[PDB]
Amino acid sequence: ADVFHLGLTKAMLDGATLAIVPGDPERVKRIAELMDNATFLASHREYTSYLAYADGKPVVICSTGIGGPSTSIAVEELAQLGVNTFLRVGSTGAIQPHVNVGDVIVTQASVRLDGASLHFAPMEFPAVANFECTTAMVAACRDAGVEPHIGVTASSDTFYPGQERYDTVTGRVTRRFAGSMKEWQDMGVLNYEMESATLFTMCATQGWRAACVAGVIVNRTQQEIPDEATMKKTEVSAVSIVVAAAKKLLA
Amino acid sequence: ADVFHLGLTKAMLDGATLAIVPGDPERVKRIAELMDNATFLASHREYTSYLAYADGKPVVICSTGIGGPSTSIAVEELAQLGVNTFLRVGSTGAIQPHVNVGDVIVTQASVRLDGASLHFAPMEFPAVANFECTTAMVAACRDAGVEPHIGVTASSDTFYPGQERYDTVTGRVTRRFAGSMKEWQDMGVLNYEMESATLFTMCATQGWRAACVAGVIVNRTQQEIPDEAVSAVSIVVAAAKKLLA
Amino acid sequence: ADVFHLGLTKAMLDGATLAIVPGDPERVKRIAELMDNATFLASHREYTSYLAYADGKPVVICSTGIGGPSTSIAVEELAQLGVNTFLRVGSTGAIQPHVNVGDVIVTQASVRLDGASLHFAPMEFPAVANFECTTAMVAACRDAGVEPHIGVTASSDTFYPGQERYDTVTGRVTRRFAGSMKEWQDMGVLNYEMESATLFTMCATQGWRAACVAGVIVNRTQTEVSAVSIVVAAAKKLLA
Amino acid sequence: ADVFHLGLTKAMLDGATLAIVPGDPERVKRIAELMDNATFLASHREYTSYLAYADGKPVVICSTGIGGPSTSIAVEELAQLGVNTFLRVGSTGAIQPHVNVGDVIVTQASVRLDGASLHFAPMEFPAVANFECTTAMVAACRDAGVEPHIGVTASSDTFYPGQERYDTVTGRVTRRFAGSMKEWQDMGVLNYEMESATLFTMCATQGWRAACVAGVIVNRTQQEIPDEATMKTEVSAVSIVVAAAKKLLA
Amino acid sequence: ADVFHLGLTKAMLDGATLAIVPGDPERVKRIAELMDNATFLASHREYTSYLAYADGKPVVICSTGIGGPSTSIAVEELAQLGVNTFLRVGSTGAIQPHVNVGDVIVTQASVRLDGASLHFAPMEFPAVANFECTTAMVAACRDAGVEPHIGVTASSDTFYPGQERYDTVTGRVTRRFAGSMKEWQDMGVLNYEMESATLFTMCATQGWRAACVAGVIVNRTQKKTEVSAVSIVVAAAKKLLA
Amino acid sequence: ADVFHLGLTKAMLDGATLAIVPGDPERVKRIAELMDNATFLASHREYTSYLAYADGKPVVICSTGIGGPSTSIAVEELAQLGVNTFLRVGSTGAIQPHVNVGDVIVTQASVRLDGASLHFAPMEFPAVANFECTTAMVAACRDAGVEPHIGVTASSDTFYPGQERYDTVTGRVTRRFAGSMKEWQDMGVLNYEMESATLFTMCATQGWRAACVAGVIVNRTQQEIPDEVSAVSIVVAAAKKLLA
Ligand SMILES: O=c1cc[nH]c(=O)[nH]1
Repeated sequence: ADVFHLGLTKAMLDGATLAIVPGDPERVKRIAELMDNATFLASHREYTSYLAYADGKPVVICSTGIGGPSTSIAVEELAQLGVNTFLRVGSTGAIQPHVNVGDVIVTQASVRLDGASLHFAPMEFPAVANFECTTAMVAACRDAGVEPHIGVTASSDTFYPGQERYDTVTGRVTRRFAGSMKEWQDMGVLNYEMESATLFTMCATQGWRAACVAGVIVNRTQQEIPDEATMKKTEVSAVSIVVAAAKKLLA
Repeated sequence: ADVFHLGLTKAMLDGATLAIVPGDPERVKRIAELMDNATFLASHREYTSYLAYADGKPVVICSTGIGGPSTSIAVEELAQLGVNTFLRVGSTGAIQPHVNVGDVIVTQASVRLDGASLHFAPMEFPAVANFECTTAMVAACRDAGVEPHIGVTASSDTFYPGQERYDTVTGRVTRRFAGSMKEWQDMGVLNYEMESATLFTMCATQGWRAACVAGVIVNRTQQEIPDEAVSAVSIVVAAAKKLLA
Repeated sequence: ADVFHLGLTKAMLDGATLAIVPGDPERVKRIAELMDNATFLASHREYTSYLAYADGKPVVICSTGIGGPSTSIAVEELAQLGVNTFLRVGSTGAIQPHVNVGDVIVTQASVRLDGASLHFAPMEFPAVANFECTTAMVAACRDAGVEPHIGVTASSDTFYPGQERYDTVTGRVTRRFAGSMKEWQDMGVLNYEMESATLFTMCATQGWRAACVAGVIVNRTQTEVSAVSIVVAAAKKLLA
Repeated sequence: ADVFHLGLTKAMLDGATLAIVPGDPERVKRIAELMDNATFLASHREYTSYLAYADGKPVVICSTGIGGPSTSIAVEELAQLGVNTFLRVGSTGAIQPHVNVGDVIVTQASVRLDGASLHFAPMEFPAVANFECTTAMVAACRDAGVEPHIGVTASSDTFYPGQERYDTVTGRVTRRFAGSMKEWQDMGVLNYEMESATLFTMCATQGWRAACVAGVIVNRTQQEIPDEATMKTEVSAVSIVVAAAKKLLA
Repeated sequence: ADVFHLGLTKAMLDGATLAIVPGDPERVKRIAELMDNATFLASHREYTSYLAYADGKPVVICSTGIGGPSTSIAVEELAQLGVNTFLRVGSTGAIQPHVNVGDVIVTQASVRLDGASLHFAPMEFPAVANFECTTAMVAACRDAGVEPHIGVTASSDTFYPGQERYDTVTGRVTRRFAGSMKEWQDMGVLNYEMESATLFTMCATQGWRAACVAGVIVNRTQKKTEVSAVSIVVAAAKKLLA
Repeated sequence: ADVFHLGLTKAMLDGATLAIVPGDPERVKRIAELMDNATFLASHREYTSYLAYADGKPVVICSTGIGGPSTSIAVEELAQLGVNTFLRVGSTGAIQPHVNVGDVIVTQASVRLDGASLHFAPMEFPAVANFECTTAMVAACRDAGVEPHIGVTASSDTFYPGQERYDTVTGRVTRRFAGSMKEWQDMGVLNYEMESATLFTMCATQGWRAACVAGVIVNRTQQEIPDEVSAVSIVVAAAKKLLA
C-alpha cells in the first residue's frame, strides 16, 4: 500500500479525484453499485473501499468509521492518493420538530462538538462545507423531488452524552452538554451527526472540497433512538442524492 | 421611535423585510439612490437609514458603523421592525496573492476574531452565511460578468493588531495574533473585515438570513493600508432584487 | 490625511496630546464649545473630530462610535498623531439599587465582555484605567459637588444579550450571559457600557492613559451635561 | 439486539462483565482465540464482538474502531449489557528515544488531545486508568518476563497533525500542535495512541474500570511511520491483556 | 476559634476592621511593633496573627503564606471576624529597567496568572485594588518623600516557571510561560509577585477593599527598602482608619 | 543556603533523595521523630525542614504550606538539593458518603482546580501520581490492616468557594464552582484537598516521583467544617518500602 491505513495504492483509484465517504463499511458496495463497473479495492479496519464509474469517470467510495479521528485518517490518506473532493452521505437525528423522519439534510456548516477539527484549526475557524459541492447536493435533492433542509448541524464526538441522550447506564450528562440540545434547537441547528465538523475543518484548511448530505432516521423531539414504530417507509434516499451530486460535479 | 438606537418605527419601513447593511453612514444615500424613491428615515450616531425600492419592493438601507457591537444593535433593532434578511456590502483587505484589487469576495462563513459573536453562540458554532442569500450574491456577480472568490473571511474586532498590522505606534502584535495572517493564509482564508463574524452568528442563531459581498481595496501580501484611489454595491442591489422577487 | 480612518493630519491637532473620546458623533461639537476656539477638524464614518483649547492648550474631541472595534481605530489613529491620553465620557444605566439616576460613575477597571481587548492582551490582563486620570476624574467630580461611584464596570460587545436583555425579537440570551447580570451585580459591578474594556486594555498595553466618567440616566433595577462638565475640568486638571 | 450499534443482547454476553477492547475488527477473533470457546456474537460497522472464556470466566472482545467517538459508543453499549471493566490492548508510537520498538507500555493516564473525553468531564478531570486493572496489567507483563514502561500517554483525535506528523499532503501542522511532540517529550510523555483519553475519562466518570497496554510499533524519534526497515519477535501486548483478564476475573 | 484555620475569635480583634497581611509569619510581630500595644493573637500553620493599634485604632497583622490559596483562607476567615480592608506589604523584584532597587511599587491591578482568582470570578473580571486604599498607599509613599511606580503587577501561582525562570533543575518553561516575561514587559507590567491577583479579585467580588505596596529589592533586567515599605503600609492604615 | 526560600544546603540533606512533604510546618518534627536521629535543619516562612533516618537512609521532612504556589517552591528547591521523590501526607474532606471520617485516601490522580499545575503543563496533561510510590502507599495501608480508598481527588486553589463551601461571609460561590461538588460526586471523586494537582503535575512533568495519602477528618455530605496518626505512620512505612 502507498498509504498506512486504507490498504490502497494510487493505481487502484485509476485517477479518481472524488470520494463518497459514508460512515459504515457495509453501505460502501450499495453506493458503489449505483454507479458503473463497481470494483472492491480494500477492506482494513473500518475502511472498506470500492471503485466505480460515474458517467465514464472514476469515483472512489471509502468508509470513514464513526467520528472524526477515523474520518481524519481516511480523508488524509485518500488525499495522499489524489482525492481533492469528499462527499459525505450518512444518517442523522433531527433536533427540530418540523424535520421529519425520511427528510434529507444538506449540512452547510457544523457546530464543532468534536476534538479532531481543533487539530486542523483553532475553534474560531468555521466548520463550513464547499459552496460548490453543497450547491450540487441541494440540486441533486431538488431533481429527486425533495426540498432538503439546508443549515447547521451539531457534529459530536459522542452519540450519547454529547447528543444529550439520557437513556444510558448513568443517565447523567456532564454540565457542558446538560441543556445543550435546547441550546442548539433555539439556534435553528437542524440535526446531530458525528463526522461533518472534522471533515469540513480539515477539508477547508487543507484546500479540499467537502459536503454532506444525510437521511433523517429519528426525531430527537420524539425518540432518543429509532425503533420499529419509527417511519422507515423509504422515499428519496441520501445515497441516490450523493451519487447524482457526484455526477453533477464530474460532468 | 419604537427602537432604542435607530430612531425608527415599523410604519417607516413600508413593510420592508430586507436590509442592505453597509458600514459607512456616508455610503447609505448613494446605495439607496441605486434604487427608486430613495427616502431619508433617520440619522442617529453611526446609524443613517434610508428606504428605497428594488423592482417595486421596499428595502431598508442602514449603516452599522465599524465592528460587531455597533452592527448587533442595528441588526437587533431593524429585526424588531420586521427585517429578516441582512445583506452586508463593503470593502476588504485580500490576504491571498491571487485575489487582485477590484476583485469581489462573497463570504460563505467567517473566522470568529470578534467578541459580539460570543454573545449569541459559543465559539464552536459556525459563523456561516445564509445559503439562499449567498446563492443570490453569487448569481448577481455572475450576471454582472464577475466570478467571485467564495470562501472564508477573517472577521476581526480590530483593524490593526487582529489583522496583523505592524505599522502602528508601538508596532507590536500581542502573541495570540503574532503570525495569525499566515495561519489564515495557509488555511485558504481570503480576506479581513470587521463585522461578518458578528452579523452571521447573530442572524444564524436568531432565525434571520445574512450574506456578505465585498470589493477588494488592498492586498495584504503587498501593503497594510489602501492607496487613495461600485461593483459590490451594484451586486448587492442585484441580489436584493433576486431575493425579494 | 496622515491616518487611514479619522481623515486628520498631525498638523490639524496643533500638538494636542489629550483626547476627549465620547461615543456619539453628534455630541463632539458641543463638548468642544465648552473650551476656547472650538474648530471642526474632520467628519468620517462615526469619527467627528474637533479641536478646542483648555486654558491655552489644545485638546482633541473625537467620537469613537459604539463598541471596542471602532474605539480601537480612533485611539490607535489619534495616538499616531501624538495623542497619549484618552478621557471617555458618556451616559450609562446602573445595575446596583444604590446607584440613582443623576449619579456619576468613574470606572476604575472593567469586566472584559469584549473581543477587541483580546487583540492587545490575553484575558488575564486587567482592563484597568490610568490611576492619575482616574484621580483627576474623581477630583473634578468632587469639585462639582459630586461623590462619584468609583468601581468596576461590565464592558459588553453587545447592548442586548451581553447586558442580559430579554426585550428582544427572540427573547433569548445565550447560556454564557444567562444569569450574568446577577453575577456582576453580586460582585459589586456598578453598570454596563460597551467601550471601556477595549479602551482600557489598549491604553494600558500600548502605554497611554485613559479614564472613563459617566452620568447615570437609567437604572434597570428601578445629568448628561454634568458628566461632560466633569470630563472638561478633568482635562484641564491633567493639562495644568 | 437491545443496543443500537453493537447488535448485542445481554444473554449473548453469558454474564461477562469484562471486555478486551482492541481497535481492529479484523483482530477480534484472534484475540478471542487466545481464550476458550471463542464465539462470534455480532459484526456491525467497525464493531466486531466475540465471547470467550478466561480460565472459565466469560469475556467479551469488541473492536472500538479508531478514536474516542467510536470507542465511546462501544463502551456505553457494552456497559448497558453489564460490562464494568474495559482493557484496551493495541499498538503505539514511542516518543522517548529509550522506548524501543517491541517494548510494551501500560498507560497509567493520558494527555487529553481528544474531544470525546470532554463529553464526560471538563478538561481539569484526569484521564486516569483504574489502579487495580493497571496493577494487573503490570503483573501480567512481569509474569511474561517483560518490564513494561509505565507512564503518561498522549491520546490524540488525529493520526497526523495531532501526533505532529509532517509527511502529509500539506506538510503543515496547525499552531496548537506545532512543537507539541517536543512538549510531551520534555514532560516524559511516553507514546501516542488515539483512544485511552476517551476511555479513561468516560470510565473514571461513569464508575467502570479501565486500563490500557500497547506494544510499540515505531519510535517517532526515528520514523513517522514503521516500514520494512523497522524491527520485526517478543511478548505480545495481546498475550499480556488476556493474562491480566484472567487475573482480574480469577 | 470561631474560624477553622486562623484559630481566632471576633472578640480577640477588639473591633479591628483592617488587616496588614504580609506573606511571612516571621515578619508579622515586627510590622506589629511599628504600632501600639502589639498583642499576640494566634499562630497556626503559616498564619501568625497580631493586634496592634494605629493611632489608637485596632489593626490586625496576619501572615498569608506564599500564594493565592493560603491568602484566600486568611482573607475569608479574617472577613468572617469583621475585617473589611486588607493592605498587603511585601518586597518584589522588578521587570522594568526604569525600576531601581529601593523604589516602591503600588499595584493598581494585576495580571491573573493564578488559579484562586478564578474561584471568585471568571477571568474577564479585573484584579483591581480598591481606589481609596490605593490612594492612601500613594499618599503615604509621598508623605515619606517616595514617588511610587503605580502600575500593573504579574501575580503568579509559581516563583519559577510562571515568572519565566530558567535557573531550575530541568531548566524548562512550559509553552504558556515561554516568552511570557517579554510579553508583560512590553505591556508595561512592573513586577512579578504571587498573591495580589487572588487578594484583588476575592476582595473586589466579595465587597472588601484591598491594596498592595512592595519595596523593590531586585531587578532581573539589571533591608532599607523593606523597612520603607512596611513604614509606608502602616502610614496608609492610619490614613484609612482616621 | 544553596536555595532561595528553604534555607537548606545540599550538605544538610546527607544524600537524602526522598522527602515527606506535609502541609503544616507544625507536623514536621512529629513525622521526623517516627524515624531515627531526627535533626532540625531550618525554618523559613511556612518551610520547616527536618532530617531523619529510615532504616539507615536519610529522609527530609519538609512542610509545603497550603496550596500549589508554596508546594511548587518547596518541591523545586528540594529537587535542586537532589530530592527525586516526594510523598505527600495530610488531612482531607471526603465528598463520597461511603468514605468514613477516619478512613485513608490514596490519591491516584487529581482534578486540576489549581493554577500552579498550568505553570508546568496544559490542562490536558493528567495530574497523575507515580505508579511505584502510589503502589508503595497502598501496601503500607494494607500492612496496617486498612484498605484505603484509591482514586481521584479534587485539588483546589481555595478551601471555601472551590470546595463549594457556603458558610462564608457572602455565602455565594461563583458560577464555575456552583453545583461543582455534586459534579465531582457523580464522577466518583473521593475528596477535596489543595496541593496534589500542583505536586503531581510538577513531579510528572519534571521527572520526579510523587504520591499522596491522607486521613479523612470531615465528610462533606454531613457538614463543611471538621469537628476537633495512621496516614503519617503509613507515609513513613511507604518511605521505608521505597528506600529498602
Ligand atoms: O475539607 C478539607 C480538609 C482539608 N483540606 C481541604 O482542602 N479541605
